[PDB]
Amino acid sequence: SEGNEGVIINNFYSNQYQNSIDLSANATGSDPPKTYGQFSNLLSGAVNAFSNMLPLLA
Amino acid sequence: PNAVPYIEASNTAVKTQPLAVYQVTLSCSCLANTFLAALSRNFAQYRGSLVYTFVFTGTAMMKGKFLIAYTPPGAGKPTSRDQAMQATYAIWDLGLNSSYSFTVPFISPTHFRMVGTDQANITNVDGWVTVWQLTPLTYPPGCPTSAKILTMVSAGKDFSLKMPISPAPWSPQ
Amino acid sequence: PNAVPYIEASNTAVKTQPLAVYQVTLSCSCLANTFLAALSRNFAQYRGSLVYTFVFTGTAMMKGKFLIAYTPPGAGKPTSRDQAMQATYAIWDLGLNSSYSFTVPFISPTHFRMVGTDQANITNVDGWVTVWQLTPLTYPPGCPTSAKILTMVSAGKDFSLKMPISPAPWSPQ
Amino acid sequence: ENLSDRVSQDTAGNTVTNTQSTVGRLVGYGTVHDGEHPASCADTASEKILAVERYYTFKVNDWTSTQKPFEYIRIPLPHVLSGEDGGVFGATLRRHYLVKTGWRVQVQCNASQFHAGSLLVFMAPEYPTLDVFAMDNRWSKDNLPNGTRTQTNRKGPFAMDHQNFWQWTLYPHQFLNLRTNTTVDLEVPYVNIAPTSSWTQHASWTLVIAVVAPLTYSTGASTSLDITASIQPVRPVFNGLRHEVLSRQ
Amino acid sequence: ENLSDRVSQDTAGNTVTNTQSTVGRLVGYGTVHDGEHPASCADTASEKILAVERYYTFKVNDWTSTQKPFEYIRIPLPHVLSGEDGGVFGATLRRHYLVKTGWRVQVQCNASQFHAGSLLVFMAPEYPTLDVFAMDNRWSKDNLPNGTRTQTNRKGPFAMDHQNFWQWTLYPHQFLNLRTNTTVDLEVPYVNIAPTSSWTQHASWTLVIAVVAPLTYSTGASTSLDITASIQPVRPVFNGLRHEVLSRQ
Amino acid sequence: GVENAEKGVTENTDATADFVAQPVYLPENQTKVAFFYDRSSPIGAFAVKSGSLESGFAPFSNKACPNSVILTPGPQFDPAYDQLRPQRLTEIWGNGNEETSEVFPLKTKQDYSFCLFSPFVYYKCDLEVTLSPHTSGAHGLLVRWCPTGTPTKPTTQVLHEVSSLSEGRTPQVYSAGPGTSNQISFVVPYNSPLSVLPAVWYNGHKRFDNTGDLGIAPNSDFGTLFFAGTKPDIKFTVYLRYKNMRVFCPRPTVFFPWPTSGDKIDMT
Amino acid sequence: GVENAEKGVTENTDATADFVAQPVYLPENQTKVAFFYDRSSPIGAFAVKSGSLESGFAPFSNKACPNSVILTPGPQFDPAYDQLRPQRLTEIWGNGNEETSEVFPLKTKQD
Amino acid sequence: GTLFFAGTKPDIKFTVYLRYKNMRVFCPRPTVFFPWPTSGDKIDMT
Repeated sequence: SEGNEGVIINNFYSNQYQNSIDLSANATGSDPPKTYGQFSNLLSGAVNAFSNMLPLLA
Repeated sequence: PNAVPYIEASNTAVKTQPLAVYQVTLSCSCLANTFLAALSRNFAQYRGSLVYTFVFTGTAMMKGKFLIAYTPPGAGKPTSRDQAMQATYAIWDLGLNSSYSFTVPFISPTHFRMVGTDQANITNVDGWVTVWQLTPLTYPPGCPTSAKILTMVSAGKDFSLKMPISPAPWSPQ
Repeated sequence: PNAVPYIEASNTAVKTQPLAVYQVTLSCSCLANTFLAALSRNFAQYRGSLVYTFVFTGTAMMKGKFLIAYTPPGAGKPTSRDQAMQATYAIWDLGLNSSYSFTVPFISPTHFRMVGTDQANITNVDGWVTVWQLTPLTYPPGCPTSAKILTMVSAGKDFSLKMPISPAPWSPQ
Repeated sequence: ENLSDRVSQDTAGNTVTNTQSTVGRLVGYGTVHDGEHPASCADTASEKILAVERYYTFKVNDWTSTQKPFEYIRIPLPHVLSGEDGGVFGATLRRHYLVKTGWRVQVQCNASQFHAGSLLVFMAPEYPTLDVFAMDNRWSKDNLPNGTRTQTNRKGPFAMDHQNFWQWTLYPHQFLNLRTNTTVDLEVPYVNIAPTSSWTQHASWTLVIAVVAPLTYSTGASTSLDITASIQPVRPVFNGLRHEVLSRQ
Repeated sequence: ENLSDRVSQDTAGNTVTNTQSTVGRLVGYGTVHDGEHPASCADTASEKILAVERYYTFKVNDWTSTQKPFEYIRIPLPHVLSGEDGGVFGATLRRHYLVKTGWRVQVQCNASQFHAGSLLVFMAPEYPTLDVFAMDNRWSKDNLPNGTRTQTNRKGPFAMDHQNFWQWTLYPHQFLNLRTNTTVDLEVPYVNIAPTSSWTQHASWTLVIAVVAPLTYSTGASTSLDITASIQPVRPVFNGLRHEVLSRQ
Repeated sequence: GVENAEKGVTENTDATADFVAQPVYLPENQTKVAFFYDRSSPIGAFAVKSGSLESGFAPFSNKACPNSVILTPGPQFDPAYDQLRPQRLTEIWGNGNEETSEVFPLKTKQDYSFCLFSPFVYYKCDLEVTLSPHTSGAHGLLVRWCPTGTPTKPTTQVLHEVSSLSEGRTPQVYSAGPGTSNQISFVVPYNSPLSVLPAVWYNGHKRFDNTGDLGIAPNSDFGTLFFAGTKPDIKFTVYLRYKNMRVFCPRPTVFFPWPTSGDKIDMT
Repeated sequence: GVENAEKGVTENTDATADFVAQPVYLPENQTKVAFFYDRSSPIGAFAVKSGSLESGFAPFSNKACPNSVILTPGPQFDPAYDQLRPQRLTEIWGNGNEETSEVFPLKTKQD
Repeated sequence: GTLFFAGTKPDIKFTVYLRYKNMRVFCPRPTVFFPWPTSGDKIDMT
């Protein structure tokens, strides 16, 4: 059930603050999101296709 | 405390001699200056994958194979490559590609692990990463007989940290 | 204070001799260590059924009958099986089935009854559960002439408790 | 003699238990170990080893006329099966860091229709055992009911290893009453402070055998009743494979 | 340095092998061990133990300038992995009567572009090993090619443990040619006189390492090349569970 | 009703089974676990050291009225090191330690009520803490709360003239003014790395070395509290309140002494 | 996983790349930057001069406990001019200034 | 900016605390050096 609290008013602090956050873990693991934000260093020119090419060795 | 960013491979494979032994603790004096460790020291617990990256810096003419293992706790640290080989490990072959990224899997009874040590953690901590030579560094005439392997650490995509606190204050000097 | 979890049936039925007499009070020193009593001591009042369970532990070869009675207060505790038999009672016959569950009905002027006693409760309390032999324990040759009957207590589906408080502090030693 | 809806068998690998006088299997907490992987481990578990999911049978002790009420014997798990008597279970267990398992037990003891007495068999999580997690050696009434306190702690009320045996039936249990049965069958699920256990330093469950109504009989009746047990790990799941523990002892 | 469609990894449990100079995996007889139960056993097998299906890596020996053509080293299976170095494989193996398995091997040896020489690595069913089924200790050309005959058998033409090494390539094999590769990868299915094996007295498969073109190099080049191997049991299936073999040795 | 208790389970009845009666049920909600522990109870009296408001913290106790407290309902302290940082214990220490001594009042710090009645093996909850100064005059109190398993040696003063408790980004609370009500209240989250906490005993060691000492599971508390303040002579009581309590696996409670007297008890 | 760190960027993995494993992600928000710095931390102790409530202000410090403060997390003060208006510094000053001295508690004011 | 103080208890000192509201940071860079434990293979606290 619930405890000993019987106030009519909506809790002034939201729940994620008033209480701990119950989480549940699934047995088989979970995939991290793909990206944690948009910060990134980028590697360009990695590959090919296009230059002063095919004078270039085989 | 004469820290260098690398380990040295030799022309001899002693199964009894690790090239490196790191404790898997975000408190290892080994990690003390990595961003991982500096970041982590402001939180109470962590979870997830740790990534040890090795960059071979020797000659192109050299050749060799390493056995990198992660040993969970319980039976103490392995004392020979033969015991390490009984745990999680990978064989790193030298060739065109310069580095090797070894991920130590989060193996733990609790969902999270404490970041920092209170006192020092024994024979505990969460196990060990040991690096061994499988085959010796081999080379042709006219080439040095040892090479430096750069060692770095990072978080895996799995890695999480929780509850911000403050480490014990220190002075870099 | 040399508590044992059982009562002993004998090979004699004295209508004048109860095998046990329990006061129906969640304070009986008799119940002092039952979960019922330990639970109950944190509340002010109770209501509902109390269940006294008897497990026969004698030989399979033994036979016997018990008269278990509940006497409400008002006229004092019964002094012979003949007086007990005038109140609420059950006859327990020994046979294939090992135990007997006796429920003392909540008979009271008030909707609820106080859990604990302030002082000691006289000749009061809420009456008594008395156990008597109807017929003696009978047996064949080669068998012991007395047996132990395990005694337990629990709440009935009826049972309720209200108003959480704290008992007087104590030390188990 | 023993009958009908009381005649029961339990097959475990190449192991099978039979009783002709059961009273049913008490499943504690009303659930069984599901054999599911611990969500705290990234490594895939080694599970479903047939050679491991069977009954290990050995002797507990001897029940005599002398035992007093509430004297008991403790069997710490998984520890008791971590040695040589643990077979492939033990062998696998000693090379893994972590184990997650349920237990299925049967304790046995016969007498006759002319004997009287009863045992209480229960299984309890975090029950206080010997330091070294070994089966008790002899019956004892040791440190009941207030726990073990320090020598000097003259006035201390009690210690945290207290055990009020008057309430031992709060634990999943069954009675081995000589007039009624010869066997007791219990099963418990996995319960612990964490999703899997570092069994090495924690005996999370204890099988306890206690006398509640002392052994009685007339002359010529059997005089000492042996007590044996069959223990089976229920869908154990291992993780964190490394070299052997070794000093297994 | 080593390249591209030559860079290859093989994951086994918590084990993974990498090479940067492969020539492919030779699958002998063109089939792999299916992991199917032996039809000669009524008992259900213990199979699919993750802790067992991985690579065991240890050292074979040292390749030197001195080895002559056709000198070899034998590694009897499953025997080599039946001890302490066999991990849970060994431990399970010692408590079962019978085992049915395939093998997946990788043998390793690096030199440089200034070294010359080649090894022949092959796997052979019923190859004649030491009595005691142990890995050879030193390189030998022992009892090639006519087998071992009795002392007195002065005029005997040959013995049944003959081995005409000129034809060793009839066996599933790959060459470890220093100018070409650093690793050799082989896999063999289950083959035997019966549907499963009483491994205790039979080493049905032998991994053989032989020199075919002796080691050559100029001064300052590495002088002794270590030879190591990674061996993995492929879907082993165990039957006939009993107590431990014990003298495991 | 005839029954067979050996099965380990017994059918529940009301007076209705054997006699001519009626069930007498009436609803109540005070027996729910959450409701029962959702009230404050004291764990002991504490003190602040002189001039701690402006200097390095150091373990210290006034009359076995220390400086810091571990947030846990279980025993802790050990009056023999009243001047050392407190620790969790596996037994409660009486008031005196020799025959002629007394059990009450206890010397160690604990939720005696919780100890006396916790019929469960494991529990989970949030902790509401109340600090109450034993004075109705002004009182200044600085509190530092450290999650379980984090640094608990708030010993180095880094800022000249500032308490070492008052350092960092670790939660610090401070009440001190002429118009305060002197008391402090707040609720802390559940920070053990453990899924659920041992309520009485934990049958395992601290290291895999089995340097044998069973009882307490590591990091199974709600953290440590450090105090600094201005009335080094006033003591304050610390109270715990279990917010949204959850318990698992019933188990026995503390033994109650046989009345080698009547056939009933009372109070005290 | 084989890689080439020279590129200046390294592919991130989980135990899943080289072994038989599973990802073990669980959400948390305490690592966001805003959340992390959105808590109070001290920068030092200050003092007021006698009768400043009714007279001209003047730089002054009590025990290297000055009168005014620059709002910045960086170092400032310079204990040598405890009686001068404070200034931002490029180094933190130890508690003492000679061998036998001590680093904590610091004399300058900073977060 | 700068803060100037005047008051009535010239003998009481006060602590000043900062709290960063809606922090935004750009370009990661290194943090302060931590001394090599010329001791163990781990640290602690203080």
